[PDB]
Amino acid sequence: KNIESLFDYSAGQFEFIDHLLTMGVGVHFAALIFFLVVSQFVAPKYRIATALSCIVMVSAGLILNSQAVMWTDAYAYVDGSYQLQDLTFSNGYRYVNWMATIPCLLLQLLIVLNLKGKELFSTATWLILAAWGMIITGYVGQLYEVDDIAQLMIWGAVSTAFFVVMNWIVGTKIFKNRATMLGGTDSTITKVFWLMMFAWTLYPIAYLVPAFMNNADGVVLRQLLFTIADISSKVIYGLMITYIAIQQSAAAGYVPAQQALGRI
Ligand SMILES: *C/C=C(C)/C=C/C=C(C)/C=C/C1=C(C)CCCC1(C)C
Ligand SMILES: CCCCCCCC/C=C\CCCCCCCC(=O)O
Ligand SMILES: [Cl-]
Ligand SMILES: [Cl-]
Repeated sequence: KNIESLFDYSAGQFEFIDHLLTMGVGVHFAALIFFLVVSQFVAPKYRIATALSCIVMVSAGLILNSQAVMWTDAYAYVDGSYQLQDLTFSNGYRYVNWMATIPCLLLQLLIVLNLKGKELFSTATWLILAAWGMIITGYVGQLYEVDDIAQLMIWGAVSTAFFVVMNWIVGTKIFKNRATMLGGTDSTITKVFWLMMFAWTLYPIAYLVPAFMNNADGVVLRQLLFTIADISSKVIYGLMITYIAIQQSAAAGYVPAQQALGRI
C-alpha cells in the first residue's frame, strides 16, 4: 500500500537510505548521552524537560533502527538491483511512534514555559488530543498513497486542520508565557517556536511525496526529509529546550546550573 513497495532500487539509492537511517540512529543515541549527563545541571522543576529529551532520543532512535533493519530485511540485490523480497517496508510505523514522541516534545515545551498544575494538565490534554487527531488522520491518509491519491489529500487536509490548531495552541502559550521566562530565554523560546514551525512542516511535505514524485527518487527524497525533520524537531529542538532549562535553572539560583554555565 506504500510507494516504497512499487520500485526496485539501485545500489546507490538503497545504500543511501540505509546510511540515512543508520546516521539517524547514531545522532539520536549520541545526543541521548549528552542529555543524560547535562540533566544533573537542571533544576528539579525543569529536569523532566531534559528527561523527556532522553525519552525522545531512544524512542526516535529505536524507530529509525527498526526502519533500517526493515529496509535491509525487505530488499536483496537481485539481477543488478535491490528488489522486494518476502518482508515488507513501511513508514506507517513512524506514525504509530509519533503518538508517543509528539506528546513528549510538546510536554517539555510546556515545562520550560513554566506552566504548572491545572493549566499544565489542561493545555497538555488539548495539545495531545490535537496531535493525536493529526497523527491518526494522517496515518489513515497514507494508507491510500498508492491506491487513492485523492483520499490521501482529503485525509491530509483534515490532518492539517489539527496541525494548524495544534500550532495555534503552541504559539499562543509560547507568546503569552514568554514574559515569565528567566535568564533571557524569553528571547530563545521565540526561536524554538519558529524551529517547530519549520521542522514539523517537513512531515506533511514528505506525506505528499507520493503525489508529486511517485518514483524511487521520491522514496529517497521522503527519507531525506524525515532525516532533516527528525534531527531538527527532536535533537536540535531538544538541545534548545535543555539550554533553556539550564539557563532558567541558573537564573532561579540552582547552583549546579550556575556552575555548569560557568565552566563554559
Ligand atoms: C519527531 C516527529 C515529529 C515532530 C512529527 C511530526 C509530524 C507531523 C507534524 C505530521 C503532520 C501531518 C500533517 C500535518 C498532514 C499530513 C499527515 C501528517 C500526519 C504527516
Ligand atoms: C539538520 C540537517 C541534517 C541533514 C541530514 C542529511 C545529511 C545527508 C544529506 C544528503 C546529501 C545529498 C546526498 C546526495 C544524494 C545522492 C542521490 C542518490 O544516490 O540517491
Ligand atoms: Cl526547582
Ligand atoms: Cl519519532
